[PDB]
Amino acid sequence: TQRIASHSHVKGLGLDESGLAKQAASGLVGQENAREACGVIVELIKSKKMAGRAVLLAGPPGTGKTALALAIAQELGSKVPFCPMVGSEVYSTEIKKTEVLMENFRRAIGLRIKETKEVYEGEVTVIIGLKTAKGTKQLKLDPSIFEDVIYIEAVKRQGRCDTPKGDVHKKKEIIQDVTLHDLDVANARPQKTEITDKLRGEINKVVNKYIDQGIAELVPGVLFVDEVHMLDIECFTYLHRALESSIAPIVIFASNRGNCVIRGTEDITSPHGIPLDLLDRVMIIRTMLYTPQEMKQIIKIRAQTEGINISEEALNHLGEIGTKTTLRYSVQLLTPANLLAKINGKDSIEKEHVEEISELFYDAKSSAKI
Amino acid sequence: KKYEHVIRCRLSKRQRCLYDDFMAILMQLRKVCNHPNLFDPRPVTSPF
Amino acid sequence: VLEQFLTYHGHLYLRLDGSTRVEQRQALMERFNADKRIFCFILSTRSGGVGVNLTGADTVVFYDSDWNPTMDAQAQDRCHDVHIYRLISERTVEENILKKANQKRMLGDMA
Repeated sequence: TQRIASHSHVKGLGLDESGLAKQAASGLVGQENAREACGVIVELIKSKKMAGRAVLLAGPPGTGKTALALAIAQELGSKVPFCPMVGSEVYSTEIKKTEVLMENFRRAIGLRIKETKEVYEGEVTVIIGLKTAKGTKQLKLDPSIFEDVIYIEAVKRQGRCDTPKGDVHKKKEIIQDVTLHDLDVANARPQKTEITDKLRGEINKVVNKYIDQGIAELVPGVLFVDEVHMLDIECFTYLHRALESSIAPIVIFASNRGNCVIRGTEDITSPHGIPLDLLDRVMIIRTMLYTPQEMKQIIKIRAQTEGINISEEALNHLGEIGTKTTLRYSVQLLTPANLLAKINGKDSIEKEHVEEISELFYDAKSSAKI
Repeated sequence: KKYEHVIRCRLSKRQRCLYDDFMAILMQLRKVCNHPNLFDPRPVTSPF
Repeated sequence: VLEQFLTYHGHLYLRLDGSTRVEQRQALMERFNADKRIFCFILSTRSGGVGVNLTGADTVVFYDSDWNPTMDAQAQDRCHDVHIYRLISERTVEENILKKANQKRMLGDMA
């Protein structure tokens, strides 16, 4: 059991079959409007018909939009690809600024490829006779390969020791999932900046030739983009052409601050750090405000999930200290109080334990008052 | 004088996942219950 | 499967199966005297009960259910120090399989 996972209390979205959003379901209790908004988004992803749409998330810091994106990614499973990215990851020194947002739309889209291959399980003898438990067959061998099984696609030695049954020629169906940016890197690097005429022209045509008939299967992905309110205006310029395309998969944006100044012009202000030409092209989703009853409920659910059973007085103290200063402080008061209970020998956590831990550790507003 | 020794063994997690995957030729079901010979527990050597 | 397992321990063994030729079986059976670094000998249920085998073999360990009446009775007749070890799975269906096998062996011995 790997205890490190931060936002953990998620089984899914908790949406019922009748479209109603159940409150006490799947751990994430609350945010009914966000779940009813994402119930259309998950159908848009599952239908695989319309693509190239932007969903912007907004609200106070700490509403659980990362847990909502994780709930969407766990509803989709391992079949639909999910590519997370923040706004600071696109910046580099040797890699240009317009290279990461170009390659995100290629790493998001996946392709299922089923290939039939052969394996020669010959033992010992350029003419190499492959000896099996059925018979010996000679094959014309290339002058390139000089130095048990081999690799016959387009040379593993040994494998046994007596001084490996089976036929000479075999077949097997390998079923894999390859992203388009892996295809681009393999094109660039035989046995980084992608030139446009290959990345858009030839790769799409050969993927159409694979889909062209039966073989592969195209699966779109989900691109999660956080820290959009501090992104450069040139990345916004490339993003305007990225949304104006038919080959782009679904992208979910996340904004944090209320109003900002766009990096690149450094004079004009804008709500949520996004100019009007890009803010017109997104789907605005707004989160709600927390209540102390749901606050105590989600702290109790997180504590019962991780490892800790808490009595009523310490739950009231956690609810009060979350109402006053910080919810994440009430999240972080769980494990040192459990450690203090393990040192003192108590099986549970009383009011005195969380009182002493709140006396030791400080807050953010309390540090601002000092 | 000779005697017999009875030693009982236990199962594992992947085997119980396989037993859950069965009920999810009756002679082929009896071979996997001893050792997983039909299915492949190995991520086998596949040329990419 | 057993040849895929037992060759990664630093030991060398042989084969006694039902697919080799008769002269190959004779050439293998003439080469079991004074073996070097060999402690395990592999037989079978149908091609292993052909006739005269090695007399110095001990520590009989069984692996699977034979699904046939009067199978280990021949092993007890050939062995009679030899300790008998069997693989029994817990909380499975194979307990009733071993009970039915013991009932078939008792009905074969009492016949």
